[PDB]
Amino acid sequence: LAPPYRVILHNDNFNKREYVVQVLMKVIPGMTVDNAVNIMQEAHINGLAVVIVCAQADAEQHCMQLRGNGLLSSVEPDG
Amino acid sequence: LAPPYRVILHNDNFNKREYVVQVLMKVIPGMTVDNAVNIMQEAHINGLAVVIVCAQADAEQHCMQLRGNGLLSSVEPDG
Repeated sequence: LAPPYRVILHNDNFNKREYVVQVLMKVIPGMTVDNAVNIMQEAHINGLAVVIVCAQADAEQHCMQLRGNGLLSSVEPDG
Repeated sequence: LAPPYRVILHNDNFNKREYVVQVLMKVIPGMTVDNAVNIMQEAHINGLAVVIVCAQADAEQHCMQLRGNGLLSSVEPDG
């Protein structure tokens, strides 16, 4: 199977913390409100936070819906 | 000032949640118990978590301090 990739969430200064959480659970399979608030907290604290690690194609897709809902997210290889 | 590097905390199946939190508080400058539990939570759920973003030399130091206290840690460039 395919290499693992990291979906990165970078701080954004436009959408507010609650919507961020809304998006995370909206697009990410298995995403809880508990996990999403941590991600927001950690991305806001460090500038970036790991959203999920998944096969590359699945990662690219979830990164797409994130960007399309207005959040700034990057993909990088899990290494 | 210096280019940013990431100190990464990886999940492992040996350390206890509370121990992970104590180590983070011990070695990482400025670390709150609130931030530490978040980092531990995020590595546990996602497989890895960003501990701190700092200069390369400092990132290496903290990664080594983590490893010496029994945790799985890597350093990488913030990009």
